[PDB]
Amino acid sequence: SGFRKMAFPSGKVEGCMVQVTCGTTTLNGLWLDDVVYCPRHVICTSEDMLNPNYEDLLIRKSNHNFLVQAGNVQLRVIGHSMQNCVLKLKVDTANPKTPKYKFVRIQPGQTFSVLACYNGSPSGVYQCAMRPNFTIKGSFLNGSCGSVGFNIDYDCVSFCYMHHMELPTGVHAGTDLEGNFYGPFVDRQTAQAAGTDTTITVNVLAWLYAAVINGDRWFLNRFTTTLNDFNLVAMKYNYEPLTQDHVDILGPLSAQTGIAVLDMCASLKELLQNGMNGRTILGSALLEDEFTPFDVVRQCSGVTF
Amino acid sequence: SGFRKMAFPSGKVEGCMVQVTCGTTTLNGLWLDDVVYCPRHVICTSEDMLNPNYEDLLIRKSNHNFLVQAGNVQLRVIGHSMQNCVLKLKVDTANPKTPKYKFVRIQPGQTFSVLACYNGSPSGVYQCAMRPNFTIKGSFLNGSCGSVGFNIDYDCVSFCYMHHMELPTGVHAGTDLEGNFYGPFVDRQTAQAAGTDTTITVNVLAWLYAAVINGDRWFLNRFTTTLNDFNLVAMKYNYEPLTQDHVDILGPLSAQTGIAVLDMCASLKELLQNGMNGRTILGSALLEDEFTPFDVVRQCSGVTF
Ligand SMILES: O=C(Nc1cncc2ccccc12)[C@@H]1CCNc2ccc(Cl)cc21
Ligand SMILES: O=C(Nc1cncc2ccccc12)[C@@H]1CCNc2ccc(Cl)cc21
Ligand SMILES: [Cl-]
Repeated sequence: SGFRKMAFPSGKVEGCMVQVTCGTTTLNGLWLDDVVYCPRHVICTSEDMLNPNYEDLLIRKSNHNFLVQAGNVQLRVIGHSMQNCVLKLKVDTANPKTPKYKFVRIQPGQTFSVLACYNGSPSGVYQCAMRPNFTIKGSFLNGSCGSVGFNIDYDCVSFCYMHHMELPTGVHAGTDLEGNFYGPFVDRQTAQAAGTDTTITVNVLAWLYAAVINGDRWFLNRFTTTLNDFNLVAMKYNYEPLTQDHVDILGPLSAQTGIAVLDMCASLKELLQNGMNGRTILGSALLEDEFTPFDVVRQCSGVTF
Repeated sequence: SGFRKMAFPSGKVEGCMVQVTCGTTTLNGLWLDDVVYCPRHVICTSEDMLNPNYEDLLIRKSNHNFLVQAGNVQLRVIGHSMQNCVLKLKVDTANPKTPKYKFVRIQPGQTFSVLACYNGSPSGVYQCAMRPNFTIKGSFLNGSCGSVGFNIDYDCVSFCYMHHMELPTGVHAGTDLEGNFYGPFVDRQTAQAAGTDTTITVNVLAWLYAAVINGDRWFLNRFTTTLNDFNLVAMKYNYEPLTQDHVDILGPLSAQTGIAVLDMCASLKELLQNGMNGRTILGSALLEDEFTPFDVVRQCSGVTF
């Protein structure tokens, strides 16, 4: 019993975190095989960030301008190139701790673990969701750039996020490991803002199934709804539309609890229209949307890595 | 910016998790140097658990009755002893991945990371607090016994908890790494229940200071309180008494924000009376009590917004 915001074990990623320094800027890098990946803004001064020409700034740097420190060992940079908003530093040593890995680009609503790092040293691990507005509500301070997000699918680390920036509302923006930003953000110190966010409906439903599995049933009711009527309600409350794919994905949880997906939708509709009336669900007074259906099944079945 | 329930990176502990089997019972063990620590109830069947005589059950076991598996390698047990509710299995191989570590017994209110494991394989990491009633609200399924709780301030792992059991309310009980239970619990299937739990007041105050550091002040008021009047009110909401030690511990956060501890106590008193009136504090509609003053200082910026 119990249901916690749980991150994947971070050990496989901790063994890849390094410190990258270019001039006065120090941030984190991800060392996989003989390449260290880091935000390309490591080459910029604060003034360069106002309007950077990354190709021009990079051509002025040599391999020795990049200092890469892995623990108490200085790695030798033997090559450098840029791929979108990521800088790839070829080093003369393959990381002996490189796990089985892939680079995957995730969709909004998908969750991942973040290993927050400073000076190439992991400081903490937490679970995030890619918001529908493509930001993450992370917890990052200055020096955290280059920290990565990941999932583990069997014994393979799927890296999905690299941290680049904090927006004025305190939320975060980053790229996949191919350097493509999530969201309409640019790696420039210019006016940028998170768009209006919405709630990840399929995740709220998954979490309501987790609450039922854990014995919290007060919100269940005799009613059902159609997908069309439920989506009218979802639109009204700034909830993401629920698709037939989401309904299909919730099938296993629906079968385990005996509550049809549209029956759980009728509970959610009632919660949106009336609130919780002083009650909580899994210790929360808000509807939680940062657990996917897969996270719920995984946590309630004890999948190991 | 941001404020998340953050766990320590789990890698140093993942490299210590092993599977311990005695007969038909299998659970997790913690392999540090040449010793594997695990709950002594690994020697019990379900029938033995009503009134087990552990000395009598253990004297009937030899070293080769304990099977310890570390990855795909079977370790050889060369000695065994019981210390309180923990079984210590001496093995013929020192764990090459043994981090710098210590065993620390914590007090209620302290937080720690839990690396939930099954069959010696880590499944997830989450943050917990030792409740005032000496239970933890974990997320554990059958097979999770032997999973451990820890903190990693600096490069030293301080192991503070080993999981033994789940109480009827779905909360969890365990021991320190010397096998002494937290609370009045015993490793026996006898009628046991968690006592009435209370809110960890010093942690709620620490979290309100985190909210102020992160730029929110809506909940502050023009009032102060005496420590005794604060306690008289807080106890009516099932909050733990706030002691002068707690006031002293909140000194650094009080100095950074410029809000006196008793001034923050008055804000907490008002929040208990009014609720949040549709507002949230650090993304929560409830007062959070699983961040200590130390956790807030570690996670938050040293500069108030
Ligand atoms: O956002 C950035 N870094 C940070 C990242 N995360 C949390 C931070 C907290 C506090 C201060 C900085 C933080 C940097 C510096 C500001 N200008 C800027 C512009 C574009 C890009 Cl790609 C990066 C940046
Ligand atoms: O509590 C125990 N195990 C578990 C531990 N954690 C989460 C569980 C979830 C679901 C089922 C079991 C779980 C065991 C078995 C039950 N009786 C018992 C009595 C005393 C002792 Cl020390 C251990 C136990
Ligand atoms: Cl303590």
